[PDB]
Amino acid sequence: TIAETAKIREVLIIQNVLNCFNDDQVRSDFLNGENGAKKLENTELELLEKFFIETQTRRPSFIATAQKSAELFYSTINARPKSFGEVSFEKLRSLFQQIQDSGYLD
Amino acid sequence: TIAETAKIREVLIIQNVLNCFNDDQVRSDFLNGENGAKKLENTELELLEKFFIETQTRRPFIATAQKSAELFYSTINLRSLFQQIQDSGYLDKYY
Repeated sequence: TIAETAKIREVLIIQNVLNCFNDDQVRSDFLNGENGAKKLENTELELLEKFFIETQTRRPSFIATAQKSAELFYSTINARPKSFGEVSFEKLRSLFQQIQDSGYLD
Repeated sequence: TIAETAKIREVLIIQNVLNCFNDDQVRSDFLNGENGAKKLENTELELLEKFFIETQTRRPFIATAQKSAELFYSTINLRSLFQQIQDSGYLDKYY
């Protein structure tokens, strides 16, 4: 129960982090490394945007989008060595962890 | 891998159903049992409303995330209502 609930919790946290990144001021603080946000490179921001696009589900097939998103979350929260863009899912997981652990969005 | 990915997918499908259900025309169809939607009663309306509220995470955060995750956990292990809506195909025709 604890381990499975923690996996769902990580998915929800990633979803929230990505949703905060839709805000432009948030994006700028990470690009500029200001106001307590850790400096992120263009490449990192682009990774976050790509993951956001590809984890959305959509009614047109819908199940195809949900399955694709579920596989992406699985690979991320299990820190797989498989590539997502130019980094491993392990590296992608660490980016979300660093953002969450920084407390900037709180 | 298969079993864990399926649990994540069920969470994603529930979230989608909820996000569609805040469209006024979708809710109208469900409350009336029109255009392919199964008729919802106040009891199921209340279930969806409270589930939506309790599964939202919000930066004032980890308390809201844990509460949402616990409700998703209890549900995927409410569950019949979401599966019936998904099985109905209504949302696949609506868009």
